[PDB]
Amino acid sequence: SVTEFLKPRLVDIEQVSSTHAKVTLEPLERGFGHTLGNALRRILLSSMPGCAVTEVEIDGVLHEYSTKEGVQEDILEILLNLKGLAVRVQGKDEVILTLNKSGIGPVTAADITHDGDVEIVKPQHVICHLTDENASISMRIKVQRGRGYVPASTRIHSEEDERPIGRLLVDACYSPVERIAYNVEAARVEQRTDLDKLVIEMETNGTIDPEEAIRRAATILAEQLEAFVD
Amino acid sequence: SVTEFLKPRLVDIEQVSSTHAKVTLEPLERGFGHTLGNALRRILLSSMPGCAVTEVEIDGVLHEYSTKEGVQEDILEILLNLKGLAVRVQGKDEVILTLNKSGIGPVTAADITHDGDVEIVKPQHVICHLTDENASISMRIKVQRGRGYVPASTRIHSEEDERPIGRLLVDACYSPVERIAYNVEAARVEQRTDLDKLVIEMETNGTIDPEEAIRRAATILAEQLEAFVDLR
Amino acid sequence: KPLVGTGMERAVAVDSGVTAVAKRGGVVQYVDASRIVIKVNEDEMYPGEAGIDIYNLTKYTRSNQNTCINQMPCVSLGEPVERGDVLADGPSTDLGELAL
Amino acid sequence: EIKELLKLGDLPTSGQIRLYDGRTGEQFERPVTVGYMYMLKLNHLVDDKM
Amino acid sequence: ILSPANGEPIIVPSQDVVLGLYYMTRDCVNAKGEGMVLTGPKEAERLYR
Repeated sequence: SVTEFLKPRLVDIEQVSSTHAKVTLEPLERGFGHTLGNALRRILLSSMPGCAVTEVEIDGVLHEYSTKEGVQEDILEILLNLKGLAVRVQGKDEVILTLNKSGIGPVTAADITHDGDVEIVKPQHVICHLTDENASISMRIKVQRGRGYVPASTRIHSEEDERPIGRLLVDACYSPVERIAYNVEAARVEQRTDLDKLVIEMETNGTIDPEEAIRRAATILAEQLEAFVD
Repeated sequence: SVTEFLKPRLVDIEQVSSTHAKVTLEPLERGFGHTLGNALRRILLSSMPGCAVTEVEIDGVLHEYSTKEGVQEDILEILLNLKGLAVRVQGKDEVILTLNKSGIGPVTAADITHDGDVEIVKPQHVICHLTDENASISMRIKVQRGRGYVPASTRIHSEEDERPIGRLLVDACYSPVERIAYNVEAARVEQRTDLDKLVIEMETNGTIDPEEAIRRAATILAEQLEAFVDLR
Repeated sequence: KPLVGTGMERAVAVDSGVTAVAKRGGVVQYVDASRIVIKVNEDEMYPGEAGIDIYNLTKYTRSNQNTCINQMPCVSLGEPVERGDVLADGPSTDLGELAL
Repeated sequence: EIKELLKLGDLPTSGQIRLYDGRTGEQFERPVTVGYMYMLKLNHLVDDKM
Repeated sequence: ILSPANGEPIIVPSQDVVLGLYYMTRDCVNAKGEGMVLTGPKEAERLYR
């Protein structure tokens, strides 16, 4: 008829690591693979909700370009390390966590104050390298639940909320999606290779499984147009 | 509220003409419209049910590369003109129309003795011209419903049965939509000041309802996406 | 027809024999794909002559390169014509202009 | 003269417009040169040579 | 991969790959997103997409 279409039944999933997915779906209708891949990539990149760090408050440091004698790493290195940190808050949308370290300084994510609501996927993820023995670091990070990627440049405007000093703004990176890509190849079924085969490469920060992220993105996209399908 | 997403819906249908049309979807969150827009543009233009002419039969015509007495142009020109004909038939996927004409003048699409189900979208569409008083044209037009574009080469390769001599085969272009243009702009809903609305301009042949077209495209997209939703 | 041309298409089409041209001006009495019958003007009729010019168009004849040569009528019934006007365009010709 | 003729219609004088990728739907980084050109089909068919 | 005539490689991009890679590694001054700090190439790719 004119409604049977075609569906990808040779679904294959390969897991290089716990945060590495290589999915292959074939056979697909001619050109449909491109639409599906682009829509999924856009939804994952700019529409996947997630909890991530927003801003920091360093004790004894006022500006981003300042220097700290205790830690061999500069302030922007600490900001990058905090941005790379992933958290899985579920009790509340926004929460403050406090870090306090002293002595030897191989400070990783495991030294953060562990609250019941917040969970840290990678406690062994390094944060800073305090070399001086008599050096103490005190940090207060803010983690909020948002969507997509929110750069600090956009949040620079409307400084009234950031009027108190010492509040260094870092990139949000709410979405737990990184290095998402699609490839389209040809597939042969009953002598017609115009059929497309879609290969999806996905990496995640570790908060959720990549297959779970794909499922959530597909569910969100399908539920977005539920009014039209009715 | 960040977890939940607002529900877009069709808000108005603006038909500029019988073919040109405008569809407005509202509201949308951030780039979602893009994520929908191109997707819809990649579904409406690619796969869409539509009615097209497949085979023609003329009593006085032996082959496509011949000519008829009393007609101005070649039979191949007649087939090419019939290829662009736009029709709308519901209830079945096979119709055999008949066209009988005589006398001096053009032969418009209104001369086709259509049944109740078959409706001619372009009655004044020209097919041929008769320039001889003692010249009559009788033609049988076979029309079906399908998707995409398939040539007569595939049909003759299938070879269901031998074709009677004088049955001309024409290329079928089942796609009823020829132009899609989506544009996402700012939408004024409540006090969010960030929602967007999508406007889709559709230039079709007039045989497809734009609202039904959008509904069909959304249904196809959801059916395709359910496979990703289930996964394994 | 070429959207951007040099104006020499008409000369090439007319000089080439693939395009039928009217030997004498008149009124197209009968237009058809197979043949064209033209009634010439009273000032161009020779004495003791019927006054009808018949042009038989060559339709679907193989060329030296195994291509198709077809002539399609351009004028309509009742359209006045003059000497040098084109009646039917030959292969790769549109409205008396070369179209490659 | 070409620029004036373009200005007569509702087209940019530079002759370059903004295109969107069909597969993606993204505004191209730089304007591209589009127009209408006369193309010819040479007498070298692939089926004959195969 | 190596030409026996002189030993120089013959497996090289010629026309379009060269232009694409030249467009890749070209730096503007007031381009969008200038001055940002990225944690890795993956963040750069995600920002560009």
